[PDB]
Amino acid sequence: TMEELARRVGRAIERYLNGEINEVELALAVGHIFRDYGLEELHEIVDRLLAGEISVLEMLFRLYEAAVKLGLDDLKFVLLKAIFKL
Amino acid sequence: TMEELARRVGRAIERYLNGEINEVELALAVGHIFRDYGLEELHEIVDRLLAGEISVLEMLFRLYEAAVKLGLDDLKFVLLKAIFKL
Amino acid sequence: TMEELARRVGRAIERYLNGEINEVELALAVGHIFRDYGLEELHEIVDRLLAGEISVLEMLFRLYEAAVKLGLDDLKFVLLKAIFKL
Ligand SMILES: [Zn+2]
Ligand SMILES: [Zn+2]
Ligand SMILES: [Zn+2]
Repeated sequence: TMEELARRVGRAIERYLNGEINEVELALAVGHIFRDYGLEELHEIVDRLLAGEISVLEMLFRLYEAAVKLGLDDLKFVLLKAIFKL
Repeated sequence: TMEELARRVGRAIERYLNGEINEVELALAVGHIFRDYGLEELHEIVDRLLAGEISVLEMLFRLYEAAVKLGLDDLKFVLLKAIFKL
Repeated sequence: TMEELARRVGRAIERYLNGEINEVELALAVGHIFRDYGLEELHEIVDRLLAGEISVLEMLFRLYEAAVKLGLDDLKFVLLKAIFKL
């Protein structure tokens, strides 16, 4: 469900923010999570992060905009809390 | 082939045990290997490891239980040896 | 487009050579890039790197041969520069 998606993305971002995983690990993990649920635009945003064209804050902003366009309410709160933590 | 799958999974786990790769790298690599061979339940178990809901030992235990119902004998030996190393 | 593919592969190899990512991260990233563009032989070569049967130089060599067979010209230049940087 979309609750487990939000929980997993929030957990991955939490491990990134505590220093347990680095930027490439975060990119790979979050892109895999997004691909496993069928959301490809978010996967493209994480692909842009993985390449290096954007940073974590930019990726979070574009992910929040895409979630707004997709109506993923549980993921919007996770992304906003992550944005304010950075 | 199933022997090559067992060889690659064993090599990845041996890399993790020595200290060459960490938990996230091992999760991503083993999930990729399992997805490349069409074993989806094993992929879900490695996904739970990547999320953070289980550890390496628990993942090995559930992987062995799932490989028992699949008839992957070489993978069973690989997982048993990896379990006893831990 | 094949220009974006070559750009991303060159960028990933450049991060590897600068030392900001390691061998497993490079393998995962380059395999993901190759799979996202529908090139499977390149993906198999990167998979062989991921397991540990070949190193980065050998992978770059076989990737160059595969790109010669596929007629991808920008990838050839990227791989040649990466080979000579090693
Ligand atoms: Zn991708
Ligand atoms: Zn998965
Ligand atoms: Zn693969």
